[PDB]
This record gives sequence, structure tokens and C-alpha cells, in this order.
Amino acid sequence: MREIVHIQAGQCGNQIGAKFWEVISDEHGIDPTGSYHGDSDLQLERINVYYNEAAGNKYVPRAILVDLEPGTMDSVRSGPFGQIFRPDNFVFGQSGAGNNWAKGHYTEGAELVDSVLDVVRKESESCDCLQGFQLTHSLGGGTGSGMGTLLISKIREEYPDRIMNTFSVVPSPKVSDTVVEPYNATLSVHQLVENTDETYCIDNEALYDICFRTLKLTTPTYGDLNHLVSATMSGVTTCLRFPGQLNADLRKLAVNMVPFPRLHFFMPGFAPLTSRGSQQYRALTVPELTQQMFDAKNMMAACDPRHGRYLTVAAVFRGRMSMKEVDEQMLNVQNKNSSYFVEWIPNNVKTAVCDIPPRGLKMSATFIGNSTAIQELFKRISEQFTAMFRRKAFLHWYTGEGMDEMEFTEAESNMNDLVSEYQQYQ
Amino acid sequence: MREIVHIQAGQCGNQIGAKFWEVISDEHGIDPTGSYHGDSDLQLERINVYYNEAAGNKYVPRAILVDLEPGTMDSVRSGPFGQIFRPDNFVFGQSGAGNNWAKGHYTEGAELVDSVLDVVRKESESCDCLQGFQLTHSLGGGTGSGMGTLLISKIREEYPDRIMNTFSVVPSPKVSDTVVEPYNATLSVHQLVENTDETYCIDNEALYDICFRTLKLTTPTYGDLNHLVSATMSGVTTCLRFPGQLNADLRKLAVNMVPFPRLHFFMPGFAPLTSRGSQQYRALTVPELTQQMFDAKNMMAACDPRHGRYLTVAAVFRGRMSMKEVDEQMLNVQNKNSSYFVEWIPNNVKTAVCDIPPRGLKMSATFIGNSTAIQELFKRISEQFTAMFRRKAFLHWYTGEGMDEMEFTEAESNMNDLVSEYQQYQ
Amino acid sequence: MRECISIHVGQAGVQIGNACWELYCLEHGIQPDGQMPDSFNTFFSETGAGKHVPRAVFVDLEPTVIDEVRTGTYRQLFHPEQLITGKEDAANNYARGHYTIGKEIIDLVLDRIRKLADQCTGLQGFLVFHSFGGGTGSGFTSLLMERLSVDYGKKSKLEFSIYPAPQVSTAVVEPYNSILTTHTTLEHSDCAFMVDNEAIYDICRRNLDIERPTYTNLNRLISQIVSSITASLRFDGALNVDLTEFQTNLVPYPRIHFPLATYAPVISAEKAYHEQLSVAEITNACFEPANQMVKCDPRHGKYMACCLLYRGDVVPKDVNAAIATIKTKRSIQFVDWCPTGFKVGINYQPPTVVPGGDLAKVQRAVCMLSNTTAIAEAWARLDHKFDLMYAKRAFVHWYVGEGMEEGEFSEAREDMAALEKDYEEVGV
Amino acid sequence: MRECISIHVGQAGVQIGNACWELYCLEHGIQPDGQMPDSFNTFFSETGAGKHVPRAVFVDLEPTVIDEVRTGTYRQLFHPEQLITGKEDAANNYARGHYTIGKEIIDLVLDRIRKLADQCTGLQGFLVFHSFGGGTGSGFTSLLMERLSVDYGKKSKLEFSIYPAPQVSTAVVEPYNSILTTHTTLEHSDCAFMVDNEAIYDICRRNLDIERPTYTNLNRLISQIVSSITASLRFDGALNVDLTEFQTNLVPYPRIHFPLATYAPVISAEKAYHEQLSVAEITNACFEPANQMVKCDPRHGKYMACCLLYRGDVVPKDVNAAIATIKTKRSIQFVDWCPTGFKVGINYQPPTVVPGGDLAKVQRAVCMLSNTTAIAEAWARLDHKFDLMYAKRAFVHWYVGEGMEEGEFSEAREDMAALEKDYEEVGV
Ligand SMILES: Nc1nc2c(ncn2[C@@H]2O[C@H](COP(=O)(O)OP(=O)(O)OP(=O)(O)O)[C@@H](O)[C@H]2O)c(=O)[nH]1
Ligand SMILES: Nc1nc2c(ncn2[C@@H]2O[C@H](COP(=O)(O)OP(=O)(O)OP(=O)(O)O)[C@@H](O)[C@H]2O)c(=O)[nH]1
Ligand SMILES: Nc1nc2c(ncn2[C@@H]2O[C@H](COP(=O)(O)OP(=O)(O)O)[C@@H](O)[C@H]2O)c(=O)[nH]1
Ligand SMILES: Nc1nc2c(ncn2[C@@H]2O[C@H](COP(=O)(O)OP(=O)(O)O)[C@@H](O)[C@H]2O)c(=O)[nH]1
Ligand SMILES: [Mg+2]
Ligand SMILES: [Mg+2]
Repeated sequence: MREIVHIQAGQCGNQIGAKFWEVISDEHGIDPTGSYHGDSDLQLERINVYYNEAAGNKYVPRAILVDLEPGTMDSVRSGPFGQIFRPDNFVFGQSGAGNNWAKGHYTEGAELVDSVLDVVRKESESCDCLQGFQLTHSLGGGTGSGMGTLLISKIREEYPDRIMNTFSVVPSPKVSDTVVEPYNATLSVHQLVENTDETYCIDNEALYDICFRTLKLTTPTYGDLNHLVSATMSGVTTCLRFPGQLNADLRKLAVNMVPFPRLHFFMPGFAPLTSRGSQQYRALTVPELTQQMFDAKNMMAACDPRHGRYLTVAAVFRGRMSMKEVDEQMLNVQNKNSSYFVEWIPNNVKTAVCDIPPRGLKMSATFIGNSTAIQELFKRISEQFTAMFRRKAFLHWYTGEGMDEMEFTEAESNMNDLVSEYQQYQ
Repeated sequence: MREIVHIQAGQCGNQIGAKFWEVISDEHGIDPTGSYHGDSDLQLERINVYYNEAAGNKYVPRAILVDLEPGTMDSVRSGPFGQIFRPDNFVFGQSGAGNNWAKGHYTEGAELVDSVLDVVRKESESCDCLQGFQLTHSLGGGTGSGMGTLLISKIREEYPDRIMNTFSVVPSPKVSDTVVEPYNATLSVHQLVENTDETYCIDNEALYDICFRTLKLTTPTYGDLNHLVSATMSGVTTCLRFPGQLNADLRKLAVNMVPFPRLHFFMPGFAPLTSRGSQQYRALTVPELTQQMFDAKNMMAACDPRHGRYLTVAAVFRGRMSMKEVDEQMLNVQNKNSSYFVEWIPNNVKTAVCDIPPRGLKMSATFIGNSTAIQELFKRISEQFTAMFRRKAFLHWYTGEGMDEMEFTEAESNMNDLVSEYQQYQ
Repeated sequence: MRECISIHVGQAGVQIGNACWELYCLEHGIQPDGQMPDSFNTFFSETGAGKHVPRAVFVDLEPTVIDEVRTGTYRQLFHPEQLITGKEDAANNYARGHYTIGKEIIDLVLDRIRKLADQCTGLQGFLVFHSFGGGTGSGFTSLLMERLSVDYGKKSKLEFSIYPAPQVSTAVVEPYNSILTTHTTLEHSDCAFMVDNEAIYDICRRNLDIERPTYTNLNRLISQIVSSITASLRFDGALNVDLTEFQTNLVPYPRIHFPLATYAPVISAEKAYHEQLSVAEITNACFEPANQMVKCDPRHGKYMACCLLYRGDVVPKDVNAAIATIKTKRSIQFVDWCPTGFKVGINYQPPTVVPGGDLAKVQRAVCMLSNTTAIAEAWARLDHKFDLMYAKRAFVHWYVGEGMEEGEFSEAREDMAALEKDYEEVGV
Repeated sequence: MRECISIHVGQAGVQIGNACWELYCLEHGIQPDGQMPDSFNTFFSETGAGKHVPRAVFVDLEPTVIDEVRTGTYRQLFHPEQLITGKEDAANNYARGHYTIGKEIIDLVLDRIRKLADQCTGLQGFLVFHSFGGGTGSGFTSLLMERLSVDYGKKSKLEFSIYPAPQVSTAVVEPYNSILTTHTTLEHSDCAFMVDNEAIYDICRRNLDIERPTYTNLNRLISQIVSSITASLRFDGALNVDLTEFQTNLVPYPRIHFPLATYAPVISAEKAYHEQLSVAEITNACFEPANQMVKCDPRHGKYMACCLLYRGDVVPKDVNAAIATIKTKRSIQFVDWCPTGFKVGINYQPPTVVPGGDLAKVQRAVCMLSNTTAIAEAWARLDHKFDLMYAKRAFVHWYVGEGMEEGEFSEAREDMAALEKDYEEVGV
């Protein structure tokens, strides 16, 4: 009945995206050829939310893959599950963006964007009732950031009444993977505040921490990091794909969690997460899950939620569970940690429960926090950007692509405004 | 219904602690994997007092293991029963304290203490109704003494209404195992008088004597010594874990035995103790047990109870016994040895009986004496400390870690005060 | 899909190219005849059946050095028309290279380049290998650079340059040439990667235990760096960086386009066995001045941008940790206008090693491209050298003979003074 | 988990290190090639696969002694970069060691130490082996000590020192060197364990029935003591004592940091069979002056702190009993300000014995570290010796030649006078 259209932009976007797709396939019992080999009828009932049926009992992701370089695409196509994707849904350029937002948004991306838009339009027009769009990408690169952002805006123009979701991997506090990261991030944020309905702030640093401290992983891989993100994504759409006792889809969650339009930057979290050794030495009950959820060590954003206050929290539970227990525990946590919840929104917690747990587990949870602590992240980027601009450093790389200084200033202004707004509510 | 949280600090603390845990496991029919293989339903009814149920019919000690060195931890984990412990409950530093109280309390210990506190908090919050805490450690080292003491204080701040119990191995009269022992002991005592509810004074010298003279053990091991301590501990909590005719738990015992807040340093004792040869040549009756209990050779503190007076005695009996006999015998002993009991507390003896005897035996007893003779121990330490301070010997090792002379003086003052108080009552 | 054209200019360039191409062949399993019994396509075109040809042009104004290529082991590897030779050399004279001799062969070389480009579907750009000191490496290269910009423009151009040493130097006129080529190439080059022969010698002696390093050894060492730089294009990695990237991440102002290369670990089979070559350890090695490939004092300068290209058995987290540690270290200082100073590439393929080479086989390597105000010092000495000689007009007549004017020298001087000023000012 | 770095300075240091490392290898089953077919990790790093490398640095200002290491049986055991040699020795001259010759190599050795430390997760500290009398053992060691304190500071530093004998001595300037190194190292060392070659000779002759003990034998004997000291770190025991412990338990005032070593039982296979080597008997042996490793009169001094490290088949109770007995004995006197004078370690592993060694295999051993006012006597004789020679300014010119000033000698004298005064005053 309801449909979700998936977009992947740039290297990061593609790589997370592939993992996500794999996860989804596993969940719905679909193999790398597109054929359903599942058992439970529940797995197929709402398969149309993510998959088009392409005849011969074969299913294909409603997924669009975009990059200014073909290498990523090649890597994807050759990977496990590369064959399930529709060949015509890979839309690639030849040049690349060289970690330049300007190229992604105004130059190379501009040339290619039309084709992708057309593909998206086609996808929408086949599907009976699109709920909306989910875009996976980084804010630190050129493609995912500049071209992805462009795509968002164009999508919104066509479909202003549909929900626009992003899973954005943002620049970490400790270590930077690009020199121009603050610029790319900032510009992306500028467009995101105005054109998305919600943005899930994923931080690689946080993921690494989780892998090391919670998962006890000596040598985490980028794949492993991506897996967590994928899991979170899966958790977020579970009520669209399976039955439940209390169901909340993308719109319900959004309305519960966004009290003012601009404040839609979430810190996602996933629970439970245990080692191979520490699997034995804890019981699988709701309390444990709750504990895991409400903990700085389990947040996928590099921000301490105890340095701000939660405006809203959405908790999405999967498995056969006592609702009473959930209700009690959510209450109890709030009572305990009253100081970390804004006082003028009574009952800060929204709860949803889906009967189908993920594979291999008896019970799972996904957490979405809208915390005023996110401001810290914004502040750090903002300061950096200001510093860089003070010396006009690297600016000719962007102005050379047709961009004007004024745009930068505007972006800065928006960034500062957002943080001010966050502070006000805090 | 009621819960006990166990803490082990430093080498001594860990080593006694492990033994204790083993003993408890044996008693409750739990094997080194955490699974219950017992027979009697009584063994499992109150298993929650010491063990959390971690699903898959597996049980895990509510035990926190702390040390500034990892070697001890490694030794424990590799030992028999090392696998039953929750891996996340081992909290270890990298540096060590080098038998320096200052390091344990203010420097290295300070760095690590937060983590341990957090773990303890977590443990408490899972358990429905904590009775309180039992800490095993020495007063002569740096970790168990300095860090252990620190832990106590922090615990008390959080949980001021819960019972704080210590099993402290104290410096012997004959031979010293460290040069700075008097300092470490003294400082520990200073904190202990103000922050614990009761302290069981264990002396290695006394244990050795017991092993040689009573147990007829040619070559006692530290393990063997620890065993006795473990047994005593087990005896002390028996009424929480099993049924009985007359039951006394930690609070009941404390109120019976501590007439003034500062006078909470007990001389523990355990009966019966026989050789392999002398097992045949005595009958297992209450009188024998009583005799064993009221005897200087059977006390685990290096102090002659006949050099002071008993303020209070708590006797805890295990096995199927005639209460009348017990009552008579306790009366009779008091009548006989009137001069060793304070005259202004009529009926100096408190009695408790638990129906479940320890394994391999028909009948057992645990003795807790609050004797004014303990003052002797304090005096000996005090004199030594004063002598050392007269020459400012080793002081730079402590002052170098940020400690001030004033603290030492304060500690001395408290020590002297305690002994004066003891003398007054005598 | 996306392709890279290599240009080898003069003796030094040609010899470096020989090494590099050999290494490439070894890495992709291409025999010296062009046969192999598909990412290598970025560097090699395919002809007919079972033959692969480098996307390369070799140019020298004299025949001798290239004649060795055309008679040597890899004679069948290169197509004859892409090995271009004149008759008379530039005789360590920029003017002969740029004007008198160079203007006779430049058109031909441009045509070949154009033809190469015709076979490209996604041209990434050009890598030019040349010395600063030789008449062809300087004069011809500047001519070629300018021409490239007109024909192409927007495509990225990268230079690998044998920068002259402070003490050790072969030519007498080398300073003149270096200044002049710098002046003329400045506005035409996007990024130039300097290295120094002295530094490579020292590293060979100290780290590889080689008593007497030969030019071949140096060339081989250079080849490794080149491989590291281009591995992101020639293989698929975890997190990877193309040729278009560098210029944006390493050049904060257009004229300050001289980042420097450092490779780690460079160690023999003796010292390789007795070491755990971890990611942290290799990374740390790169920020200590004795291992770096240009003789210069980074301790006396500040870092502006740093790019780390890891290869082999490497995982992101440990790299991140290493970077954090480096940041923490007070003796490694970054300019205050650059809070994010690291660009990081990670590729799965370990460095492949040439049979009979000086280097041991390692699980991991790193190539750092670092941009530092310490280059100012290097520039200064060169300037000083120029100044002395020009004060007496020593050798000036030769240049004039070949059509150069004295005013050009003045202009060059002025431009270098400007450059040094710029370098100073960025620092503060 | 917790690791220990060994530094071997000069001939004596190097030779001792050779013994010690051999012993370690024997104990952990490490072959001379670094292979073994996990507590040993505190002393050995692990590289790649099936190779283990000592956490050690060997330093000498001349090549000859270390050249034997690099050509000998254990050439593959050590990594080449951790065996550091200059060209010219310190020629029994503190000044050459500390200034003229030492300042050329110190930076290099510091760098290596830093690199070693980089591979440590829980660095316990450093063990430095050196003579007081040699130019490198003195001058270089003092330089190195000072440097260590600046770089590290809070980490513990321990010295093993061949203290010069009263009658037997090799060098002529030995007193000068001993005083000067004492002066300069005093504020930088936490604890220094002296031993004496005369004493070891006598013990070898008397207790082991060896007519003609060689330096090798002495070294071997030393190695055992070292093993005893570090067994608490290299194995797991009943009741055990780390390197951080000693400094707190043996040093009552900062300058009085010279405890002395005694080992028991040291006996051949002849006299081992015809004896029940019980715990009491071995312990008692250690408090009789003929078995002690420094020539000196404890009967004429008082004990201030005593640390007993037992190894092998030993049970606490008997040790305790032995200690009690010792306390009871009127001829073994402890200062009145120290009622608790014993620190006790007990480790499960019996002493391992080198094939072809002088010592028989025993069930139990003990290493006592004792701090005694009797060291004052030793200091006094040395002082007297210094005084005589300086009265005539004998050899003083040599020191001056290498940059030392006469005033330094005076300062050194003054400091030693202070030290002896302090020693006296503690006694009363
Ligand atoms: N690294 C390296 N440097 C070289 C090599 N051959 C020459 N050089 C350096 O190149 C510079 C000399 O320039 P060449 O390339 O020989 O001269 P050319 O480019 O042929 O110019 P002309 O002969 O004057 O036309 C000096 O700095 C040499 O040290 C080589 O094989 N490897
Ligand atoms: N125990 C022991 N002592 C040694 C050994 N070799 C030398 N000594 C002692 O060390 C002192 C002489 O110092 P060396 O170590 O030979 O001199 P060095 O440190 O090399 O100093 P220079 O040669 O002067 O630079 C004398 O007291 C010797 O008795 C040895 O193998 N074992
Ligand atoms: N979580 C995650 N982040 C990635 C991955 N690959 C790259 N990144 C991040 O993406 C940023 C670089 O952008 P990238 O997507 O490679 O550039 P683009 O291809 O031009 O969009 C850096 O912040 C990297 O940390 C990945 O596989 N997973
Ligand atoms: N009863 C008992 N006492 C011990 C044991 N190990 C050490 N001790 C005592 O503890 C003191 C030394 O403290 P230790 O625990 O080693 O120092 P820490 O590791 O810093 O706490 C001495 O008085 C020893 O006699 C043991 O296993 N059992
Ligand atoms: Mg030439
Ligand atoms: Mg020597």
C-alpha cells in the first residue's frame, strides 16, 4: 500500500546503501538473484514497500544509485547482492567531484542530475502511493554532499507533500578525513535545514567507539560500521513492513519527534550490542535494552546527551514483548533522569512495537533522540569554518566553480541561527 | 528479595574473594560455567542474594573485581571459577600502587574509581533491594587499602542507608609483610571508623596458628588460609540464603553487636576445626562447638580475648540443633567466665540458627566477638606509626603524591581516640 | 573508465618512467612484451589481442637515454611513436629547452598527447616527470605545461620534480634554471610534488643499510611513491582518493602548490624481521624529519595540509588513532587557520616489490603528501644562490645567446621574492 | 600488559646483559634466534610470527664488546638498531663519557628508548646496568639518567652497579669517577643496587669450590639475582612484588637509596646433595656477612629496610617463622625508627640453571635486598682515596682537558661529605 524510494549518493552513500539493501533482503527472505526463498508469509505481505515485482517471482529494490565516478558503481555491481539492482538505476558520471561541494552541486552534479531526477520520477510513477524518500550520503565529500543536496531540493519541488529522510554521515570531532570537510558539511547543512523533514546524524567516530568498547571488536571494518547504520535504518521502517501491537511509520515518528521545523537532527542508537564472550553473561529482557538505549556509549553521534536535554525520544521495539513493561520502563527512566528531559513537553517518550524481531535475535530496539546537545557538533564545525574563512583558505577551489562568497556567509548565518535556536530551547 | 553486592580490591582482596565465591557456588550447587546442578530446592530459593540470573539457566556473581594491576585479574580469570564472573565487572588499571596508600586513594585509584563506581551503581540499579555491600581487602597494601577505602566513602555517599561490611586482613604483631604497613593500616583505619558499619578483623598470623595447632597442617597454603575466611563469610550471611528457626541477617547482627557507632571491629571465629586423625576422637555436639568458639587459639585476630572483655558476642549456628541446648550453653559459658564479659550489658550473647549445614558437615558455628582486647592491635600499630613519624621516615613517598602531614596527624589522633574509647568501656 | 597519462621529460624523467612502468607491469602481471596470460586499463590501452600499451609519452631532446629504452628489455612495451627524441640536447640551458631546441619538437609531442587523449573516455589528467635543473626538464617542461593549459585547461596537471639539494648539486647553472622554470610554470601547474636526491641517498644509507646507493635505487624508491599515489586509481580500496582530489585538499592558495612526499617503511630484510610494523608505528615514522624525501627542517615550519595514503593490511580505526596521536604531539605543529589538516586514503593492495630490489616485502605502507611553510627555507637558499651569480652576470651571456633577455631574469627574481613573501605571510 | 626496559651501558653492563638475556631465554624457552616452538611478554616484544625480541638497549662508546654480541650466538636475538656503538671509548674518563664523547650518541640512544616505550602499554620502568668506574659506565650513564628524568620523570628507574672494592681495583682514577657519578646521578636515581667483584670472587671460591672464578662466572651469578628481582613480573606467585614497590619499601630518605643484594643458596652439586636446603636455613644464610655480595661489615651497621624475594617450593608460614627468628637474633640489629623492617615476596618458579653453569639445581632460593648504615664505611674509604689523590691534583688535568672544571670536583666532594653525614645521622 505504501512505498519508499531509496537514493544513494557518492562513495559513502553507495557503500552504506548496499549493506542496507543486503540487510533488507535477508529480512524479507530474498536472495542475491531477486527470488524469494523465505518461509513466513509476513516477510512477503508488505514486500512492495522496498521492492518492485519484476515478474518470474523476482523482486528488485526501488533503489537509485548515483555517483560522479563509476568505480564505486563497479564495486557495487560486482559485490554480493550487486545483481539484484536494476541496471538502469545506476546513474554515474565520468569526472568525479574531488571532495568539492561546488562540483557536486553546481558543475558535474548539475550535468548529471536531470537523468537521476527522471529515474526518480519514473520510480515514483510506477509506485501506487509513495510515503517518501530516503537518501544515504556523507556531508564531508563532494558527490554525496553537493549532488545529494541538489537532488533533495529537486525532489522536494516535485513532491512537496512527501517525507524526506536522510542518513547523513557527518564530520567527526577528533579526526578529519578531508581538509575542506567543514565547508562541505556546512553547505550541506544549509540546504538540509530547509529541505529535509528529518536527518539522522551518523558519526564514524561513535561507530568506532561502539565497535571497540561494546562489540569488543579488535579490528572493526568499514563494513561493520555500515552494518550498524543499516540495522538502525531497518529498525526505523519496521512498522511499515510488518505487523505490530502499536505501529508508528515515518510520518508518525516525525510528528512525534519534531516540535519545530528546523530541529530535525537526530542522534540514533541501536540496542542490544554484545560481544561473543559477553553473550552468555546477560539476560535478554527489556530493562537491559532500555539501559543500553539511554547511554552515551551507545549513541551513534559524537555528542554527550548529558551535555544537553532531550526534546523528544522515539523508541522502536521489535519482538514479542509485554507493552506494560515497556511503558513502565520508559516512565521510570524519565523519572530517574528528569534533568535530561525538557520540562515543557510532558511525556517526552514515544513508543512503538513490531511483533517481528530481526533474524538471529529474540528482541531488539532502535532509539531516536532529538537532543539539544547536537548543537555542540554544529558549533565545532561552525568555528572551524569561520577560522578557515578568516584566511579565505581553499576558497578559489569553490569560487573557480562559479560559487560566490555571499553563499558561504549565508550558510554560516544559517548555522549560527540553528545553534542559537537550540540554545534557546535548552 | 534482599541482595548483597560484593567488592574485591587489590591482590589480597581478589584472592580471598575468589575463594569465597567458589565456596558460595558449591553451597548453592552452581558449577564453574554458571549452571545450577544442585538437588535441594533450598539451594536455589534465595540464590538472588548473591547471583544475577543471566538467562539460559545460568547465574553470575554480583561481584566487582578491582585492582591497579591486571596480573591479579588475569590469575583470577584463569583460575577455577574464573569463567563464572561477568567480564565487564573486572575493572583494572595499568600502573599499580607500589604498596602506597596515597597512590591507591589519591592518584592511580582516583583515575580508576569512577568506572568502578559506575559499575557498582549499575549493579545496584538492577537489584530490587540491596541490603548492602561487602568489601574484601587488606589494610597493609596500596590498592585494597587506599583505593578500597576511597570506594567505601563514595559508596556511602550514594547509599547512606545501606549496610557497609568489610573483611579486612590487618597487619600481624610478629612479622610485617611491608615496611610502610603501619602507615597504610592507619590511614585505612581512619576512613573505616567513619565510613563502615562493621569490620571483620582478619589476621594472617592467627590463621597460620590455627592451621598449625588446630588443623595439624604441616604446610599451610595462602589458599587454605583464605578458605577459613571464606567459611566465616558464608556463616555470616547464612540467614539471608537459607531458612531457620531463629534468623539473623546483617542488620540484626550489627544492631545486636555494636553499642556505640565507632566500636565495630570484630574478632571472627569458626568452629569446628579438626585434623584428619583427630576427626574420630571427638563427638559432634554443641558443647564441643561452644568450647571451640570460646578459646583464644580459635580466634582469627592476633589478640587474646582474656586480655579484655567481650562487649557483645554473636553466635551463628548451622545444622539441625536443639535450641534449648544452645541457650543453656551460651548461658553457662557466660556464668563461668563472668569476668570476661562487660557487666552493664546483661545477656552479652546473641544467637541465630540456620537449618542448612555447610557441605560435608552435620553441624557448624560462626562466632563474632566485639572484645575490648582489639585495642591492643590498634595500640601496637599506633606506637609504630608514631615512631616512624618521629623520624619522618618514608614520608616523601606519600607527600610526593600530594598528601599533607596534617592528614597523618589527624589519622593518629583518630587512632588514639579509638583506643581511649575502648579503654573507657573496659 | 577513468585514465591517466604519464609524460617523462629529459634524462631524469625518462629514467624514473622506466622504473615506474616496470613496477606497474610487475603489479598488473604485464610482461615486457605487453602480453599478460581490469583496473590496469587506467594506465594501459589494449590493442588487437593480448597486448597492452602504457598511456605514456617519453621526450628528450637528445637520443641517447631513450635509445636505451628502444634497445632494452621493455622495447616491445612502448609504441615507437610515443618515444620522441630530437638530435641536440638543451645543454643545461633553460632557453634551449624553452625556445631554440624545444620549439622544434613541441608540436609533435602535443599531437601525440592529443592522440592519446582521443583514446580516453574519462581523462583524469597528466603526471609529468622532470628535473628542475636540466635544460629540457626545465625549459621544455615549462613550454609543454603552458601549451597543455591552453589545449585542455580544466583537467588536472601534476608534477614530480627532482628538487636540487642544498649542498650536493651537479650543474653550475642549476639555480638559474630552477628559478626560471618556477617562474614560467607557476600559473600553469596545479600541484607539484618535490623530492630531493640527497634525502633519498641518506635514507638508503641509514634505513636500508646500503653503502653506495645508485641512481637506479633512487628511481626504484620514487616508483614506490608513484604507485602509492596512483593505487587508488589502479585498484579498489576501502576509502580511496583520485587525482582530482589532491589539488583541492593540498593547495590552500594557488601559488602555494608545493607539497612534499614521504614514504614509510623503507627497510631491508634484516630489520624487517625484527619489527612489528604496525599502522601507528609507520605513521609516526613519516612525521620525523630523517625519513622525509626532501632535505629541509619541518620542525622549523608548520604543516598546512597533510594527505596520508595507506596501502595493504590496514583498518580505518587504527589509522584514526594514529592521526589523533600525531595531532596530540606538540612537536608536530599545524597552522591555526587549518583545524582539519588530514586527508586519508586506504587501499587494500600491499606494495609489490621488484625482484632484486633493495626493499623487503611488507604487509603495510604509507605515502604522505605534506605541505609545509618549511619549503620557504629551501626557496630562500636557492634565491641566495641565484643572487650571488647574477650579481656578477655569471653565465648570463649563454642564456642571451639562445634568445633570452636579461629582464626575464629580473622578472623571475621578483616572482620568487613574491612567492617567499607569500609563504612567510601564510605562516603568521 | 606491564613491561620492563633493560639498558646495558659500557663493557660491564653489556657483558652482564648478555648473561641476563641468555638466562631469560632459557627460562622462557626462547631460542638464540628469537623463536620458541605468556608473561615473558613483559621482557620480549613479538614481531610478525615466531620471533621474540628483548626490550633492551645496549650502548658502548667503542665497538669491540658489542661487536662480539653482533657476531656471537645471540646475533639474531637482538634487533640491530638496539645495539648502539660509537667509535672512540671514554678511556676511564667521566668527562669523555658525560660530555666530549657521550654527547655525540646520547640523542640516538634516547630516540631508541622512546621507540621502545612506544610499544609499551604499561611501562613499569627501566633497569640500567653499568659500572661506577668506567668512563662510559659513569659519565655516559649520568648523562642518560638525567635525560631520562626529563623525558619521563614519574616512572621508576633502577640501577645495578659494580661498586669498586676496598683492596682489589683495576683503574687508577676509579675513585674520582665513582664520586663524580654519584654526585651527578644522586637526584636522578630512585634506587641503586650495589654489588662488589671481590665479594662474588670470595663466595665463588669458598661456597662453590671454584679455584679460579672468571668474569663470566660473576656475570652468571649476577644474572640469577636479576632473575629473582624480576620473577615477580615474569611469573605468577603466591605473594608478589613489582618494580614500583621497591623504591617505596627500601628508601626511607631520598638520598639514602643504596640497598645491597645477597643471594642464597649458592652451592655446587657436591655440597647440594649433603644438605636439606630448608627455608629457615637459606634465610639465615643471607644475614651472615660471608655470603653477601658487597665487601663491608653489617655487624658494625644497622638494617633499615630488608626485602626478601623467595622463589620455588616455598610456603608463607615457614618464611614468617624464619623472619621471626631473625628478628629475635640480637646480632642482627635494625634501627629503632623502623619496627617493621621486612618486605617479602614469594614466587612459585624455582631458579632455572644455565647448562654448564657453576650452580646446582635447587628447590628454593632467596634474594635479599638490604639497606644498611654499613654502606657509610664503604663510602668513607672511597672518600679518603679521593682526598689523597686530589691533594696532589693527580690526573686532574685530564678531566680538565675534556671540559670539566676543578670546582666540579670540589662540589662532588662536598656532596659526598653531606651524604656520609646523612648516613651517620640516620644511625643515631
Ligand atoms: N632521481 C634522479 N635524478 C636524476 C637522474 N638523472 C639525473 N638526475 C638529476 O637531474 C638533474 C640533471 O638533469 P638531467 O635530467 O640529467 O638533464 P636533462 O633534463 O637531460 O637536461 P639537458 O641534458 O640539459 O637537456 C640533476 O639534479 C640530477 O641529479 C636519475 O636517474 N634519478
Ligand atoms: N662484574 C663484572 N664487572 C666488570 C666486568 N667487566 C668490567 N668490570 C668492572 O667494570 C669496571 C671497569 O669498567 P668497564 O665497564 O670495563 O669500563 P667502560 O664502562 O667500558 O668504560 P670505558 O672503557 O672507560 O669507556 C671495573 O670495576 C671492572 O672490574 C664484567 O664482565 N663483570
Ligand atoms: N560510515 C562510512 N563512512 C564513510 C565510508 N567511506 C567514506 N566515508 C566517509 O565519507 C567522507 C568522505 O566522502 P566520500 O563519500 O568518500 O566522498 P564522495 O564519494 O565524493 O561523496 C569521510 O567523512 C569518510 O569518513 C564508509 O564506507 N562508511
Ligand atoms: N589472607 C591473605 N593475605 C594476603 C594474601 N596476599 C597478600 N596478603 C596480605 O596482604 C598484604 C599485602 O597487600 P597486597 O594485597 O599484596 O597489596 P595490594 O595488591 O596493593 O592490595 C600483606 O599483609 C599480606 O600478608 C592472601 O592471599 N591471603
Ligand atoms: Mg639530458
Ligand atoms: Mg669500555
